[PDB]
Amino acid sequence: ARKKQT
Amino acid sequence: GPVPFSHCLPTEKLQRCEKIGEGVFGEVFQTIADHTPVAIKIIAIEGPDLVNGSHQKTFEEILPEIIISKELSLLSGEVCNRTEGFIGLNSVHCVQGSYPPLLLKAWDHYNSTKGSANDRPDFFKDDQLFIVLEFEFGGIDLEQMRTKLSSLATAKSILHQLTASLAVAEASLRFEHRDLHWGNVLLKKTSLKKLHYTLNGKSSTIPSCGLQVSIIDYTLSRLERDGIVVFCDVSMDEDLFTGDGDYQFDIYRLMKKENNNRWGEYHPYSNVLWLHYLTDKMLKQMTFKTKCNTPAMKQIKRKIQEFHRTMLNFSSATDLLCQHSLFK
Ligand SMILES: *C(=O)C[C@@H](NC(=O)CCCCCNC(=O)[C@H]1O[C@@H](n2cnc3c(N)ncnc32)[C@H](O)[C@@H]1O)C(=O)O
Ligand code: NA
Repeated sequence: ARKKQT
Repeated sequence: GPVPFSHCLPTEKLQRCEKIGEGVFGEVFQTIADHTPVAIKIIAIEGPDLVNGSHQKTFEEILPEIIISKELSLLSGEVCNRTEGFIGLNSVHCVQGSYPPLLLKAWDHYNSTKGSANDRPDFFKDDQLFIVLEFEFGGIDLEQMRTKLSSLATAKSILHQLTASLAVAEASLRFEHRDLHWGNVLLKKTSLKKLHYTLNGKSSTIPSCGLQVSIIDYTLSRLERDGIVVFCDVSMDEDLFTGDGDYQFDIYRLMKKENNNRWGEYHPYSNVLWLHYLTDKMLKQMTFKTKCNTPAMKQIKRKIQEFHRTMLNFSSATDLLCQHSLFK
């Protein structure tokens, strides 16, 4: 997963 | 001065773009030039508006990634500490303009087929600045290859390639990747049977099992040259350390424990933590086309299991590579 997300 | 999009993406190259990835801070496309695929990462900078719900980064905030990308790419041409295990960097440009309609077409296609978490990038004005990074096309990410690998013998080669590349970068640059989740590991077919690296002047080989691994994405990475440290200071970050649902999110917290929240320091143990997370993925999430049905394959499995349970007692990728039984 990306480290940070909307 | 900035250039137009057409300088990086002449018409034929723009027409062949297909979207391959996304994040909060931008978009990744694949295209072709001189018969060769490449990956194009496009990041809006310097504007006051929200993009995908977040403020745009400044040029100064993208510079660390540009620098680190170049240093790691250059390791393919070095002598004492040489690896091709990091993605090649072809070019970096600062571009000004609205988003090309042909990239909007590609973006739409991806949204229709895979679904996007991002805003459709059609709202940028003709004064918008972007950084465009052109990379070697490194293959398909390990997460998307969850169900596509032959056997655990391949997983072994992947782990050995990753460990060697990180060790070379530790030795050369005091490098920490800091975000080596399975979306940031790429796999491509190779016809080479053996891959080559050199660590502090000693050259070795790794059996490929038909795949070449490339590490990508240096947004959180750290390295140094001649005491000048390039890094991302996340000491005050309010979200990075509060994730859950995947061991990935524990790794950010475990890095913070190891470094006492001082991100400028060199703690190569973070590379070990990521390699442990990757080994864990190989054993728990990856599913192989051929399972371990022979004694010899059950042995490989047992060796990777032994790596998983022991590797956290090593101090760096270099220590793993040089001392761990898995690589003898
Ligand atoms: C931390 O907050 C940084 C943040 N970055 C961004 O928001 C910028 C965009 C990130 C794009 C993430 N997705 C990918 O990188 C996927 O695109 C493919 N990819 C990327 N680079 C290549 C190359 N060189 N070759 C082939 N494919 C490539 C992969 O599928 C990758 O997983 C963040 O989200 O981390
Ligand atoms: Na590579």
